[PDB]
Amino acid sequence: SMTKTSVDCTMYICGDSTECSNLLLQYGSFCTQLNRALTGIAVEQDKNT
Amino acid sequence: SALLAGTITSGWTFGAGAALQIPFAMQMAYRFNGIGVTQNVLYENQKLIANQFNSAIGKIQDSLSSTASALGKLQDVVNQNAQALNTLVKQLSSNFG
Amino acid sequence: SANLAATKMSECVLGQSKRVDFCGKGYHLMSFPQSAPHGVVFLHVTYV
Amino acid sequence: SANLAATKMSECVLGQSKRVDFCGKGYHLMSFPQSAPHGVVFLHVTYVPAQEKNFTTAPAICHDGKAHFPREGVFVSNGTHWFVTQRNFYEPQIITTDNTFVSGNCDVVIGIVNNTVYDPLQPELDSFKEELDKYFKNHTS
Amino acid sequence: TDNTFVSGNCDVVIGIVNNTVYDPLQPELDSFKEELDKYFKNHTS
Amino acid sequence: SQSIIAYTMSLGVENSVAYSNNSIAIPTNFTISVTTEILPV
Amino acid sequence: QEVFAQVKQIYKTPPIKDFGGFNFSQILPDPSKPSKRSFIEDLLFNKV
Repeated sequence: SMTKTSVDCTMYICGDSTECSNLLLQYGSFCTQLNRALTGIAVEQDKNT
Repeated sequence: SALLAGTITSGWTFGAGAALQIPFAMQMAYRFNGIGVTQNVLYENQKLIANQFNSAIGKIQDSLSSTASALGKLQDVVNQNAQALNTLVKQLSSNFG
Repeated sequence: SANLAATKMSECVLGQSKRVDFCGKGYHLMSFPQSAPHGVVFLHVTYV
Repeated sequence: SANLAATKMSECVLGQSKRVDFCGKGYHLMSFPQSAPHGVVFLHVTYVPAQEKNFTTAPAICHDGKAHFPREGVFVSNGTHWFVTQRNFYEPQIITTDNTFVSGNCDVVIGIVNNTVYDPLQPELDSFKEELDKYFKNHTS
Repeated sequence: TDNTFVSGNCDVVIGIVNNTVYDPLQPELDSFKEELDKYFKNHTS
Repeated sequence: SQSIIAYTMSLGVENSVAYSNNSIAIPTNFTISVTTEILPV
Repeated sequence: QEVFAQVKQIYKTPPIKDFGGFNFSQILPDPSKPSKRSFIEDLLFNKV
């Protein structure tokens, strides 16, 4: 198994700002797809153990 | 059905060459000799093994009918395709800036 | 998964594999394939 | 593919793999590797049967009241006498005590047939009895 | 005899050599043969 | 007088193997075959 | 192709079935159905 990592899409791009978050919503599901992918990795790394 | 009909009749013969007709009662005698069990156990317990195998297949039919989550391994493949196809379509509505 | 299913199709179904925890729990005897959507289902007969 | 090639290089070439459809169709014997651009070519020697013939089989042989099972091979018959041969090839042999083993009785196994189990000790003692008879005739003569 | 088995003949084997296969049943019958031949000497007495 | 024809996929020769309690088949002959397996490295 | 079809020869089930007391009718296909499937494959298709 490898190190389990989870990345928050909102806080990584920009922190403590609501202006950039409105510009991030225009880019669609990029946050959803990148979060489910890293979440699935953390589950598969637990299945390996 | 082709692999099942051959395994029931020809057993392990048709895989490595031409199909050889063998009675299925004698095929398990060789399969027990492969795991270290004398074939004398089969011929004496054949009536008992008949109740063990036929009841085990019935438990599989009951497990698949009562529990529908055992096939979730294939349902994930459909779900991964559904989530992938739906997401690619929903991106058309996003402004992308 | 297909290469793993193809290996178990030849060794577990067609022949008899002595590998441990390959054809399933127990001493393997015979394997019965079954058609399933986007996959295949193996019925493993073992000696426990 | 490299891990699969290294596995076939180990099992098929160096040793002998009993895996089915691994070293190629048929019973594997020996594998000859050959260098190829951006890869490798494996030449496998396999054992496949050719001609087949239908035989009559029985699960056991009933002789003295106890069943007899083959140690190696199966029971075959051409319609006259019951023979013992391997599954991979036909080599007819007479049913003996060294080729079988006594277990159970004749009332358990379904399909058991009656036949005579050859005992090699009987003719050896019969020839030993006739050998002493020749000496007995020499003392009387 | 117990360690080997009789198959074919000597002409079909390439490189076969001649030797004497020890018969494990030979001395067992010869050990009794010496005692059974003593009865043959008693028949003449 | 040849053209492109369309037809249903055939799965190969259909052969029904005889099955019986006392019936058995043993090979009386064999053939040593050499095959080729190609894998990239 | 590497999984489902191992051999190019089709095998058929004999009409007279004596297996020694075993019932394979669950894994064998049912010709009376409009689509060819076994009793186990009938459940595998409905649960997906």
